[PDB]
Amino acid sequence: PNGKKRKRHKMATHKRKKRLKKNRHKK
Amino acid sequence: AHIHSSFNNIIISLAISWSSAGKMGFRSSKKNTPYAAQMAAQDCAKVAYDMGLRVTVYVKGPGNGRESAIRTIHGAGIEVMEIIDVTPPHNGCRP
RNA sequence: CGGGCUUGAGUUCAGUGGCGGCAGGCGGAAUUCGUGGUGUAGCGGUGAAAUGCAUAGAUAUCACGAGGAACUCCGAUGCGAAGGCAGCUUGCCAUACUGCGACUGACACUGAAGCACGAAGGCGUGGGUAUCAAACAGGAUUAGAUACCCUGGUAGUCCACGCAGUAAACGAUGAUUACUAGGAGUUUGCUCAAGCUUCACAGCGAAAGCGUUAAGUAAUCCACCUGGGGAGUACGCCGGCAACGGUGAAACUCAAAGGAAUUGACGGGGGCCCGACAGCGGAGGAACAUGUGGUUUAUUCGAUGAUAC
RNA sequence: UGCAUGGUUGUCGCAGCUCGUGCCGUGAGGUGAGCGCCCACAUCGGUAGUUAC
Ligand SMILES: [K+]
Ligand SMILES: [K+]
Repeated sequence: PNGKKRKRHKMATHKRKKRLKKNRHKK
Repeated sequence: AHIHSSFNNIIISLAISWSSAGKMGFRSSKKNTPYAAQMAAQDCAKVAYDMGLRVTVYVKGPGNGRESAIRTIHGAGIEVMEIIDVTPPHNGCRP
């Protein structure tokens, strides 16, 4: 319950979810 | 005598004539005030008393000035015969 | 291995239930549109405004016609394996709790694989389409505003069938069995037994705390962990229309990353008190005097936010 | 060399600064005695009289 523990997990999910959108409609 | 009020404006309609705070002159942070509602009620009552008809109230919305409008309408010309509340949502549309 | 027993387990019977599931009907309030009475200077919105609707006739107000979505009060409690379940009524199902002097006789617990169900959002085909509303458009505030505020607005939100299989899917606490103290309430079956939540012995714990609904004392089986990043990543394999889901490394890198509490400091977090926030005259504009800073030539040295000049 | 000092000074701008007991906590910690006046100006009442009245 420090709070900073969940910030790293939230941040890497953003990179992963954004990296897939760059090539989603890109055949 | 139908008084339609809200958090922003109060208007009154008698039927024949109508009045509102915006028509009376108040623009912002004053339409929902006791002065503007009574002024609009007096503006409508000036023609209401000079109409040959002498009524029931149909206040619909919640706002600050319904009492002032009712009192002014009763004082000028005719008197408020009955203030029957018609304020109307049994879990209806999502806001 | 061969018999027995009824206490565990199950079957039957009676009583008591219930926002449990599926399906068919019925409803009023609000609200949307279309067509007509009355009527005219605005309405709407905001901290203030504007974009918007409106005299080729608004807001408001009275009717008729066509529709979609959600169920105020009761209402905090109850049910379900979980996800979840709330207008009224009916049908068909399932299930629970309590007891019987009815039955059978250990028929039990757990469970890797597998299978079933599984919020919201999302996908495919066909319907429907009132409100709200991603994306998008315009108006504001800001140095900027790709946001917060306002006005519009398409998917979606609704229904049927089929995919998908995820969540802070949480009590962050797996299932079963037996035992161990008290107080305050509450529901049902009648002082008793089930259930439902907060203070609290022993005990447990690092502490916060848990404490008969244990995180106490014990037994059985399953799931999972072995420092932090890299990383739930890469490769391969399985599944899916797609979105994606499942299984799941290594190279390299660091001496930390963490939990609970204590004292300060801070808060565009609150509370309680006590003084800065009506009058008068100056400075900032001019000329001189004076002290500094700067440049020049030797311009001695020091004092430099309030608290130097 | 005031960033090695003594002694002095300006600010913080001030109402809370210490000494003992017990008790609570695994711990870091929490919670009977000492301390917060002076000078001048006003009124009146007794003594002094010069280079003062
Ligand atoms: K406790
Ligand atoms: K598709």
